[PDB]
Amino acid sequence: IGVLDIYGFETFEINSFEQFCINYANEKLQQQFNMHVFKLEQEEYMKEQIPWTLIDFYDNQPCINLIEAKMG
Amino acid sequence: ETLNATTPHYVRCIKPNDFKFPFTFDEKRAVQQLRACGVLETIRISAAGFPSRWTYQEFFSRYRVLMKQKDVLSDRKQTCKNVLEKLILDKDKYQFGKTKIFFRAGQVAYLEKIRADKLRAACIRIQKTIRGWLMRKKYMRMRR
Amino acid sequence: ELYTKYARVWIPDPEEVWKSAELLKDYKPKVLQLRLEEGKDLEYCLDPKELPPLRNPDILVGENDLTALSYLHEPAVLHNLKVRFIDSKLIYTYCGIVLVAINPYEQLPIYGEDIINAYSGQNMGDMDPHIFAVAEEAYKQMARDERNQSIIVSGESGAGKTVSAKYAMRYFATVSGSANVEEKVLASNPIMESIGNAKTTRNDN
Amino acid sequence: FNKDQLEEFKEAFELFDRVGDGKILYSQCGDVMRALGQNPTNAEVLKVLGNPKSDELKSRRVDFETFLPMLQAVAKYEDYLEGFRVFDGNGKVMGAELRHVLTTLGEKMTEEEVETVLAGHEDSNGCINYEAFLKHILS
Repeated sequence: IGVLDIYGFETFEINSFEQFCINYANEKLQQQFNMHVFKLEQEEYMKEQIPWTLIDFYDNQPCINLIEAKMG
Repeated sequence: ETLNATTPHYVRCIKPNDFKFPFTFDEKRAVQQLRACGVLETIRISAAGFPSRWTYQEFFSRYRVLMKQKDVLSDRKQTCKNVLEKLILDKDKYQFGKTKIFFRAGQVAYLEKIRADKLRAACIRIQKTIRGWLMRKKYMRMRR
Repeated sequence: ELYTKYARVWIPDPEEVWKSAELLKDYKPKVLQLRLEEGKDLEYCLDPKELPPLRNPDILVGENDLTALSYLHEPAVLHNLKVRFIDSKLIYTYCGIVLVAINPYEQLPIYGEDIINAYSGQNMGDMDPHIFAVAEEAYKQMARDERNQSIIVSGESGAGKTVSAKYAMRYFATVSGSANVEEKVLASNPIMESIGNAKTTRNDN
Repeated sequence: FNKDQLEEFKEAFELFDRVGDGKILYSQCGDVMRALGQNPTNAEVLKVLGNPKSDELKSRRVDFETFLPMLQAVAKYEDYLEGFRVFDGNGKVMGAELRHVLTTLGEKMTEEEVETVLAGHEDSNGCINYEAFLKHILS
């Protein structure tokens, strides 16, 4: 069982390569969190006989692709 | 890769005041920390969906103040399906689960407000009736 | 519509990020007659378009879970956290599956041993929120199924992430039946602080 | 109102006249309306009075002739029963809950009025037969 101490999203009057890397890491963690919450809620909706196609999923992949993809 | 192997559980930490005071809550600093922890955006994402869930008996208990005795029925689940389907017009707002009702944001506040209005007006009517009846008796006492 | 006399709304204020108001006359489709606590009366512009955040009823206010609130917005969250923290001294709160932990600088009793045995066994909703409830939800999922479990903690380093981890590990140690992981890890903490921590404009250490 | 009713009401009015000048206060207008068989809300009383200010409500005096049109305007069961079943539908009402709601919601009354009307009507559990209590307060 593994307990992660990390830093959160960070903004200053001046932002710099350090803040840019911290924010890209936080964007990745937030993507994992959003996918996990969306999975758990899909399982709860299928459990409760609701149409699961209703639940709306919100995806920061366009930002991650902006930062990290080729010609990012 | 290390996290994807594993099922997560989350904690967020927020720093309530800038100066280490024991319980002072500074709403500016706490707002900044709640944005920096993505809690506010998580709450935005949730508010789009069905955030609020009620078990049919607990709903039935709370809104028996609204419910009429003719509506009460031998199946509470069907009773609440009927009463709710009347009370909130647009079915898009809500869904019926097996054991829980789901509501979009605000709908439980809507039910609570119509409950407070109805209960207030009924209380006004009974209160004015009792005040009149007692003071009318004091009128008859002064006549006697 | 939902706007009536004897209804409450949140108004923006630069000194405290939101201020409570009461509506003195019912709205009908460009200005509202707004009561306050800061004087009795005020006249408040609507903006070209916007209506203020409408305030949740007080059965839902102060609930152990922010998603019990019927309106969800920054004012309701900020108020509900403030009332739990200031009035009841309940530092822990829930939002979806997240546990929000608000750091008191004052020390509390609540970490004491017995509560570990009180939380243990209890399903996550059956008890009021506390860090032991997440520590159990991990330990229980580890015992129930093959998978490892992870706990992920975020915030400016003063906020007390290390204290949360320390108490999670005390929960594990006390339920599991021990030796001397905890003392060694907390002995390591000054080294990893000394070689990995830094001083930043917004924050020391 | 017929001549006889107006005469009986004027006599009653003078019985409620505690100063001898043949007049009542604005604040007494509601008292006279309820004493004469009307059951107006506080809002209706203030509306027919013209939303008077505190000072004139407590010290400005009006004779019967100006009060009368207001009494007329005020003058011109199943809902009451359902309203009572709201606060229960087994024909009972908690005494504690009815007391709390009557002293804390709506047009709040004093505890003494509620004690006076409720005296002898609650049992050991603190339950009121509300159909009988309703007939009693409407009689």
